[PDB]
Amino acid sequence: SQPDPKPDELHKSSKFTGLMENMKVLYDDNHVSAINVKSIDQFLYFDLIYSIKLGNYDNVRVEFKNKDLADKYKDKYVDVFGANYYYQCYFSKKTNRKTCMYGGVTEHNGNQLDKYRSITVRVFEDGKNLLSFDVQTNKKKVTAQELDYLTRHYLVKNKKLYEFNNSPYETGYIKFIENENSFWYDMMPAPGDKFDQSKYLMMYNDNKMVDSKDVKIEVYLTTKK
Amino acid sequence: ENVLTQSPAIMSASPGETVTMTCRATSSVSSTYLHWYQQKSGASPKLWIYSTSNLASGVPARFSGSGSGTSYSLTISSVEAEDAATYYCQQYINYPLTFGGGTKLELKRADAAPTVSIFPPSSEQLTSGGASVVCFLNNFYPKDINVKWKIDGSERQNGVLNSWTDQDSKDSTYSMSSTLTLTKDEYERHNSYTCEATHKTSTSPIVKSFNRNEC
Amino acid sequence: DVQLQESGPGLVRPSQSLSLTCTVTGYSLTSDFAWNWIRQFPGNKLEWMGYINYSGYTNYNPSLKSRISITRDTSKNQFFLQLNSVTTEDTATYYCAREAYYGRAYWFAYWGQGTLVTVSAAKTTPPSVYPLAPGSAAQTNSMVTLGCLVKGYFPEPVTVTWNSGSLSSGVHTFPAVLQSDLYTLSSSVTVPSSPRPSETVTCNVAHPASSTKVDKKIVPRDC
Repeated sequence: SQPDPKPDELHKSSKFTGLMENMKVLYDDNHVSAINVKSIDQFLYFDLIYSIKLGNYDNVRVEFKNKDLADKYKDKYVDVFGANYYYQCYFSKKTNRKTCMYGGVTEHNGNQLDKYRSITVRVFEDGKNLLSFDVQTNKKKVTAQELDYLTRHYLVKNKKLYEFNNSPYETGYIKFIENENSFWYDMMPAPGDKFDQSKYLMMYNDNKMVDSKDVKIEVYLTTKK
Repeated sequence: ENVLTQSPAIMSASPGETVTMTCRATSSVSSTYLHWYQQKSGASPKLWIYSTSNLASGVPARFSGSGSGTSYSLTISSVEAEDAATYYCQQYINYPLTFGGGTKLELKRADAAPTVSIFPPSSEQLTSGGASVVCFLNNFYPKDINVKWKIDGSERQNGVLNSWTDQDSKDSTYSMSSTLTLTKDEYERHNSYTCEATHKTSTSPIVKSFNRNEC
Repeated sequence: DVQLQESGPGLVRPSQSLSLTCTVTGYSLTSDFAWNWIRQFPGNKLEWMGYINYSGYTNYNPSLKSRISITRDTSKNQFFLQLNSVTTEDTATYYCAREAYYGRAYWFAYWGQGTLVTVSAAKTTPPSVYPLAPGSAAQTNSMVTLGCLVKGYFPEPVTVTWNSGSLSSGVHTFPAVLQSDLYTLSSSVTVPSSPRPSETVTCNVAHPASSTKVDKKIVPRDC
């Protein structure tokens, strides 16, 4: 298990003097969804490129924490599911528009359901069971990235989580609990005058997985005094 | 793919001199993924610096590495003779993983004129046909020497094979060897044979008589 | 500690394959790191071939993906390389290396001795070995120069020493050179006049391809 965030102070949506659209748009409707595909190229050793087909791209570059992963997954029919940016995203092809991502790859064959587990989410503004709801995958081991995107693409779309200017909420995180192992992510931007999408999303780059069932979700919030 | 480019190929140095080689990448790496390997001749390479600046196990801190973007350097402060070698930068990240084409490092010394000899075809080769005359030009700084072949005096020649040794180890020096191969369908009927070299170390070309005077 | 052992047939014929082995020691092939084949050509340029990784996973230099196989026997703990449709532009020294890493930083820590591979259509040939004494220049200085010729073999390598390699002192071996499909190679030694023809001198050539042990005493020529 990874220890809670009080010795790991969070970010504050106000001590970010950038803009909040640079965040809400990563957890807005658009994303990289794809089923059963094999990397067709590789630019950097920790990368794979997928040709797959809304509006500004088509070839996806997936980035991992390791030189491995790229291996493993290079040439496997997989699913790809994560956030994705274009701003700070270049890469060459060898296959005589471009989007980028991190992690988000699970193996397709032998991971499907019928049958589509719903994971419940408990939201805690201030510290109070102030909302809930479920998200739904259709697969055995799911990427936390994938999970987190969902939980987010709800909150935003109903409880203003992300605005453009700053945030309603001071801090906020998303905890993931399996049986003997829990862990969290910080929903809040890097402190300063402007915010790095690639830096941020680079948290996933490890490709962390849960398991459709054994997993609950807890989203903790606070407000700006 | 991302070719890596080394300047210069070779570089002489006197022991104590401090020097620098370069590594120009296309594309452009971060300093972390930029390594140098050292290879002494007849041997595998070996890591020297990784992540550009970082020395490996038991390399004297005469060695250092600066570089960034697409320009990287390898520096040796006081340069001992045990430093003679070829050096290869190497980028990761890119796929394919790349090496630059060596910078060879040779030591400077005080000139030395050669130390030449010349030989007979030996009974064997003689009995087996062919007759081959050999010339040995040993230990002579700098790299450069000029071997010219004479028979019955004034006469060119085809049928000759040179091969230079790499800068020798103690003797920071050089040797070469030229070979005149030919047939008993000849050797027998000429008598006078010489090779003759021309180093800066002398004004008169160096010579070596030989007319039937050995088996 | 982690050593790396190459091996293979010293010579392949144009178009055959080229299976090579790396035998690992001191470290298990399956605990970590990649395991790479790198070959270096004449003129020294180093080309990466590709690695079988820590979990049996590959990645190849795309300049060859198609003719390239890197496989492993975890139970003899060694890895291998297969090379198709070899052409002479494949003559080279082959190293196998395992890596080390800090962060996103991967490099090659350990390397194998190497392993020459001539790619050629030439009659394997046993060398002709000759003795070389001077006319009689034991007249000039303290040391005199005598040598050993080894004309006409193939392929490389041959290996030589003097007095069964009991004298390096003042030897000088030369790269051989290529006589239309055969190699000829010279070597020098120089010892004081006094030693010789008293103290004994004897060259010992070796061409493994044609399984040729051969020693040669340079008995001096009185004429």
